[PDB]
Amino acid sequence: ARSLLPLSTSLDHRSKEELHQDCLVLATAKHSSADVEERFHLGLFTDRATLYRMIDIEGKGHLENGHPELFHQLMLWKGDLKGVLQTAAERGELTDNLVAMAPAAGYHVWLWAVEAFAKQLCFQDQYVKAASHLLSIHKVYEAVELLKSNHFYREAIAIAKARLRPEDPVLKDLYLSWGTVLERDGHYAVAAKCYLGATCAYDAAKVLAKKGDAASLRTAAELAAIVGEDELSASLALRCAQELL
Amino acid sequence: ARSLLPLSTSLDHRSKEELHQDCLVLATAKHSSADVEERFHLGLFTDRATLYRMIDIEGKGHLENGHPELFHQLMLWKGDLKGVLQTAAERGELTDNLVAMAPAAGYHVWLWAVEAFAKQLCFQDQYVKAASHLLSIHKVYEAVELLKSNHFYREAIAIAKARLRPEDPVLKDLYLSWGTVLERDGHYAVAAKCYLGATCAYDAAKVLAKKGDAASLRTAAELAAIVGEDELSASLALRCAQELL
Ligand SMILES: [K+]
Repeated sequence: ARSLLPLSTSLDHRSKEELHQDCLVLATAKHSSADVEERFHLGLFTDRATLYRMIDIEGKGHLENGHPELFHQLMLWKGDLKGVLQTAAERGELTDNLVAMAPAAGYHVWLWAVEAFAKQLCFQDQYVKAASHLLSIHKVYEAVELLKSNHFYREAIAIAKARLRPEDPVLKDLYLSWGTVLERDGHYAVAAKCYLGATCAYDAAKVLAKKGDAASLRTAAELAAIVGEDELSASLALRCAQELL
Repeated sequence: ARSLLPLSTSLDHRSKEELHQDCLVLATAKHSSADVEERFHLGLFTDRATLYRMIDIEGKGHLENGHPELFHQLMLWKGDLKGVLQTAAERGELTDNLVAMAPAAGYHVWLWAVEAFAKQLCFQDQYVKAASHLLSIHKVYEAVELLKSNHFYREAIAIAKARLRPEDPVLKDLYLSWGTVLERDGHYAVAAKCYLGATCAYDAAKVLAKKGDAASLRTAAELAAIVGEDELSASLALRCAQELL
């Protein structure tokens, strides 16, 4: 895998003349500074404050190399996990890997990181993944609403039907809202399945009939009969016959 | 962004003769068996049991196609993710995404998932990433020892120096261990840097003198002088003059 300390490693692989200079500077420093500042790679052998200087230089290098994930992975070593998550979020660089580490700072920090990751995924055109993350933090209704408002009706219903009681109004509204849109666009057969899902079978027969063809009228008539809307069934059946003349 | 329910989506986009049969089967099923079983795509519109059958089928399709991350989301939707985490650990198929969602099953399930994930990452020879996840559950000594025992001395030292007190014996052993290996391999100048890190300047001078050339003997003598080991410095400085004859 890729090294998290490439600049300092490269500095440590220089000529013996540079290594000899390093030993002297290092011996001087450990024996109770501009030399040390120049030779930042000595942070590995000096003190924590010079180590952190070295790490910050390597982190800057990872950003200038288009590798923000290594920057964040490296800053985790220094310990400010919340600070790492804050700047990762501000930069739109949250990842599953960083969210997976968020519970080290407490449940509350993970909650915030999951929600921030979900916002970021919406901006990255990954609504379904974002909804799944909202589910992980028990925000079932928010996940459903996110998918509904972005026209992922299929997935919203699946989640809603999996987690809510069958009679929950949110579930019924998903069926109706999807059916409505389908009807407007002319997908009458699919809209009818939707209204059936919402336990509005009368409207389901009607919408199938809006197509106007004989096949749709027949099935609409037979649908009404199954449900006990015999009067509607008779009228649709008569319309079916009229279309075949 | 692959769709999570492609098989049932395809079934829902067949000929409208097929969708008309869908409507009749669906109307019958909600107004209350073989058609119910055959047309599993109706699970989105029927009841939870049929929905779960449908989701299981879709997940099976994801696993065979090589998209287990889509199967993981479907299982989440089901709410058995916690069971699916146990199966992933047994098979060593955990992912960053699964750990990021694990706290949904409880804080200690995440703790267990991180430990299983780090164990898996070691088998996949991703030792530095494994150490990062051990840090996330505050197992610093374990992370440092893992890196050391797999010869990631540089990373081991950086993490230990960042998290442990300067006088922690673990940090000293790291320098001495790395220096020991470097010396055995003939990298005397690097080993001397490690011995300086462990506050063993006397041994640093000596090891740097093992190279034998005038430059190494010289810098070693100057190193002993900087530390106040002037007796050693004189000995090495005169060995340097003998070499320059
Ligand atoms: K909890």
